[PDB]
Amino acid sequence: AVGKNKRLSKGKKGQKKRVVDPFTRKEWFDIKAPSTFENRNVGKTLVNKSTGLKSASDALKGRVVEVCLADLQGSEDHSFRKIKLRVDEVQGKNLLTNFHGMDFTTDKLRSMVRKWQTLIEANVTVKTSDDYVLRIFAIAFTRKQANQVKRHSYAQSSHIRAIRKVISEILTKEVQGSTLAQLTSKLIPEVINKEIENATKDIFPLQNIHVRKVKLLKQPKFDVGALMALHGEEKGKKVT
Amino acid sequence: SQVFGVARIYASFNDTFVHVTDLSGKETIARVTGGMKVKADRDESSPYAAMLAAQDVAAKCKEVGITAVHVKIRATGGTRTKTPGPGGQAALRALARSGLRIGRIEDVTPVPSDSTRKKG
Amino acid sequence: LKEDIHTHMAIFEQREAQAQEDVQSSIVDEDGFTLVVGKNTKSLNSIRKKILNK
Amino acid sequence: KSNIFKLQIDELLEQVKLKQKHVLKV
Amino acid sequence: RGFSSNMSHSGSLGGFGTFEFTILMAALLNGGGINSNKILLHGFSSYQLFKGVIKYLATMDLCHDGHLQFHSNPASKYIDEGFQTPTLFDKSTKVNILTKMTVSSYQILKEYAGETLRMLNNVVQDQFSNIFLTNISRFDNLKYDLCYDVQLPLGKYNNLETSLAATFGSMERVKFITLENFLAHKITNVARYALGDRIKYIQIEMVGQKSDFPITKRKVYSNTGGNHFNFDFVRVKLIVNPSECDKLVTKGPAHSETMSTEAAVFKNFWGIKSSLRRFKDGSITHCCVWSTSSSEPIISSIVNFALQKHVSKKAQISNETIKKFHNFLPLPNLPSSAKTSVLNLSSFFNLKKSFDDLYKIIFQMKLPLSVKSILPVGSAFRYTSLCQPVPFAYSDPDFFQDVILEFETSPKWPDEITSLEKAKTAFLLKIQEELSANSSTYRSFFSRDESIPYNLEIVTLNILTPEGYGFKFRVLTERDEILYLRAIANARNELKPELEATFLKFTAKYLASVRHTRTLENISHSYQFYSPVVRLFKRWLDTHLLLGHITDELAELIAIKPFVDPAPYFIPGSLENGFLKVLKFISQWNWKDDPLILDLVKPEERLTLAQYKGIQMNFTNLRNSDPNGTHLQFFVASKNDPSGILYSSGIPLPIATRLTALAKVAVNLLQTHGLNQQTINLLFTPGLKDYDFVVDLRTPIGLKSSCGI
RNA sequence: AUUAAUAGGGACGGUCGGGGGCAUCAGUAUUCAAUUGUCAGAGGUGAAAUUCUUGGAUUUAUUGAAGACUAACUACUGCGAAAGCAUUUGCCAAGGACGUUUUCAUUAAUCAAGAACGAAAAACUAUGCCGACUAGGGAUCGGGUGGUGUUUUUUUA
Repeated sequence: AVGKNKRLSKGKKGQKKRVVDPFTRKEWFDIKAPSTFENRNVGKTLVNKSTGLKSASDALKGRVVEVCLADLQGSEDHSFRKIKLRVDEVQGKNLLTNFHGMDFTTDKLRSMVRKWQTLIEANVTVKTSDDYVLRIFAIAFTRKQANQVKRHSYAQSSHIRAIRKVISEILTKEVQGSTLAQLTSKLIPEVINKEIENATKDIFPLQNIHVRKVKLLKQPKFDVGALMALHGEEKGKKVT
Repeated sequence: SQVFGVARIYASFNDTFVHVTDLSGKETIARVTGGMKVKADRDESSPYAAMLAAQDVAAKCKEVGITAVHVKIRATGGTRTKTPGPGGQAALRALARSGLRIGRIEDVTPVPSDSTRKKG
Repeated sequence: LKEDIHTHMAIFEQREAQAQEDVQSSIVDEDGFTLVVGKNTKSLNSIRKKILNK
Repeated sequence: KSNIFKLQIDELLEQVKLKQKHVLKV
Repeated sequence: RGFSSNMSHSGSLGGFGTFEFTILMAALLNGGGINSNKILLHGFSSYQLFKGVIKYLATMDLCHDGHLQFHSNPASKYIDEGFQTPTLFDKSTKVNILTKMTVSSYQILKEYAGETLRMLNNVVQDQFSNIFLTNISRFDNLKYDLCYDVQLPLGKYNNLETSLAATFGSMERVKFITLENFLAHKITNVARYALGDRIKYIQIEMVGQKSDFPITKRKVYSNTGGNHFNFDFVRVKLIVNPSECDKLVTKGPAHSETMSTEAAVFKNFWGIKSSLRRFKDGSITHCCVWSTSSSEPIISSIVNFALQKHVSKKAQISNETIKKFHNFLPLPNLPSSAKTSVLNLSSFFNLKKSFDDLYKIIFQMKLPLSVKSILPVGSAFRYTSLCQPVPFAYSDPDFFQDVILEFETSPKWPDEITSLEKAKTAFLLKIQEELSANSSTYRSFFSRDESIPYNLEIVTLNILTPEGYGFKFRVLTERDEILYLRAIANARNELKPELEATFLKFTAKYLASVRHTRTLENISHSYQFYSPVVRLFKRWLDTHLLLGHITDELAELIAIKPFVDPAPYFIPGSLENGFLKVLKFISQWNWKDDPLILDLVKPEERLTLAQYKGIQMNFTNLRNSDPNGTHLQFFVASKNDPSGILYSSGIPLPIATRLTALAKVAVNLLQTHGLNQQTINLLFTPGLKDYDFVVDLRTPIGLKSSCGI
């Protein structure tokens, strides 16, 4: 209801005098990423009150941010991946985030899906050594050889079920043998999917293999010493 | 040097929500609707309304201090249509001509894995 | 160190080429037998060892 | 816990148990 | 637990005897529910009754939160209002049962009761001996963490009037009948306020108090230590919070516009140490800042200042034990090192940072095989190198930390052991060539790895980073494990035990080490004091000349044992307490008949009963193999290694009996003499006797300078 | 005291399938709710209205529940007696084909009656000579045999 023909509703009866100036009252906090990444610095975020030091801290503990792995990791191909970073400590105009999840992007999924070949999907729920509970989803499409003449390359479901069980074994042994930084550093340069390919080449040669998605489900009791250790307390300055 | 804010642009066939947001995705900075920027009501999804809306919320963003934009553009999704709207195209172009440096572009539409529509 | 490594690899691959060559060059016993041999085995010694174990 | 606990407390009470001759002396 | 009906308010542990226990358990028989419910019954077992009573008295606060009431002549009921003091109330006699009960002492028994029920609700292990078969109450510095000697040359009444800053008038005398009770109460309150967050529990000791007096005198007459009162001096005993020990700021109330009442209290109490700081994040608070130092802790500094300020100007504060221990820790050659605390890991983090830089420059090099992983496994990487990592310090025997380089999988490896190793060296050569050609600030050379028996081709690449650090690189495949098992197969029975021992050594160096590193680091960040404790323990072993035949990992696990198994004691938060708990555990340990089961777990994934029984079966089997333990002394095992012989193998029974003897000597010395500089120095002295020969060697150069200490 | 039908059963063997049963596990959306932002409109349409909104709708964010369905891969197809069947891992039985120098020896083919199984707003421009019937031809799915090199890996699966 902007214009002069547009009738009144219950609508514009009791309004509010906008006077508060929210973008006067607000305040800017810088965030920062863990040490497993190259370009640690990213992002400034707002807090809906300044006048709560502890209230502001409550907002910034609540947050979840997410960012493109390219600019997080130097390589300026927007490498079709997302890192969700969760903020769980505050210290002095610096938020000390932590890893929260991961996803591909829907345009990359369309970029791999093809017609005359089947996809294989495994989705294993695991536990790290730090008692996080993960759900990892891994995708792989079958391929035709460097030799074929048949026009399509479908996998017989024995081969599919043996591949799905193999992917399950490699994922769960690797992530149970990780800790969460050790995982993250494994996940960054794509070494899991070479392990998958090299262990599944004896079945039915797959081409296009990925760790699609990672979902966090459980966290332990929070660990200040661990987190500040993962990033890597201070004198004031004597107002008189 | 640069500061990023994310710009969520719903672009239906009936309206167009330009919605700038801080990077975390919670604190909205300003959002402007083509419906509220047109005096009429059959125009309330048109590219003209979108150009006005985008220009105004660009003004508010430069006021706060935002300088560059990651744009996330959305259709209706769901069981209905899955293409952005006239407002989506026009809004993106208008922001870039307003002068914020467009950061990066993504199409985040809610696609059902499994649609809530019974067979028969 | 470079020289030791290079001559060692050359020698070892000479031996291993001989090993696969013998084990898959159609070994036939004296009175008409034939030794079955799988694909990708390489060591007639290893076949001897499997025999000895099981 | 119960069974071994009863055995252990039985041993303990037997070790610390007092002498009736001393009791009647006092 | 050292509890009887003795008068706790007089500055010693107690105020709770068996009479009090009987009264309260009778009250729980009477009732005690929040709906005035009967809790126990007349036909229970002792086990049931004891568990129920412990549950109630641990869960129910009786001082600050609520009180318990009943009628001795009827139903007991808990009322959720606290009287700021332990209050069990008979409404037929108006008696608090626990008037002799200091609230601090109540808190301490609350913690003990929680530990008691935790041990009881454990269903796996034998908790009876921890529950009842050890007196914790003997050693002060083992039971508590930081006790300080407090000298008060008081004198007579007028000397008290001019020296005691506290007023002693009629109201003090009527709410605290004796001067000593008043003094203890005041000292308790002032220490509690001046420390607050940094501690967990406090206790006061009137050293020199007695209860016996003849019929010849009106009262007890004393002249002990300047004063003429029923003590020699004061000892304060602290159970300290670990992660709050080194807080360089001590926050007070918030700076309001006017002067708030609590800020007035803080500023009157602190005064010269009170201040206003402006922080980083837009805050304005009152604080009393400190300084940190290696040899003495901030608790020591603050306790001296506060007690001197608010008690007397003649009082003296000491703990030569803790100051001596902190000096026995080595000091780095880093700037401002004495000011750097003992809970600051900056040298280790600098090491790790230069590793991360190297991780970049290797992991993205061009290679035959794509790099699967790079794993630091080093002692420094789990924070257990004795000397801290100093840049350009190549006198350290553990300077070159170890890092695995695992490649991908590929079946084109040779299936021969020597050729396998030579191909691995070829990989390292290619890496070294590329690294030299691209990364000129680094330096590199190669070395022969001779830690493994009967395996001579192993070459490791030592790389030197211009942050002044050194990493040695070894390679790992899957053909290593397959070949070693093949060798044990094609061994003959004369040689099979030797190949088994060699396989164990390979396992220790190449497969278990990564799990070892992961687990201990992830737990040390929770148990902050474990790293200094294990460095101190390493210093102790190197003084006692046993590090030559004791590896790192045995020492590490037996060091973490008291931390992960505090019960019946507590988690150590002070270096003296942890060190002496480890030595006490060694002395009590009977490895001829004791297994060792380690659950490297964050505080309260743990071991299942099946795993515990399986390792216990293995323990029984090795004891059946050799009850003498001649070929196997220690059985130390965990989830990362249930075999246990992996770390505990390869030691002489003379070495084990030497270590057990030194433990027993240390415990006897502590049982006999007492804690002072002479006994500490005597522990750190070696024996240098009892041998067959002693040969004394002097190197051409004193390596302290290049060692950087 | 017959032969063992490119007649029929039956056994065995390795498989094959989106056939069935109970159980399990997962997926985004949608609906409901809690919590968080920001500010006046949203929805829908030839155009609108009914409808929901300064106890903040739409919108954004973190989560929770709830019922359904099983996208893209999805056809030149697969299995089922027909109606029909689509994410995982089990379990319970059943089945076709192929292999076979196994076993029984005409145990058979088509069927009026009769019995089992058979969601059910529907349907609405399609349509092909058939037959007991001769050769083929290209791709396709399932099994089997030979030849052959590449992909593969080598005493433990």
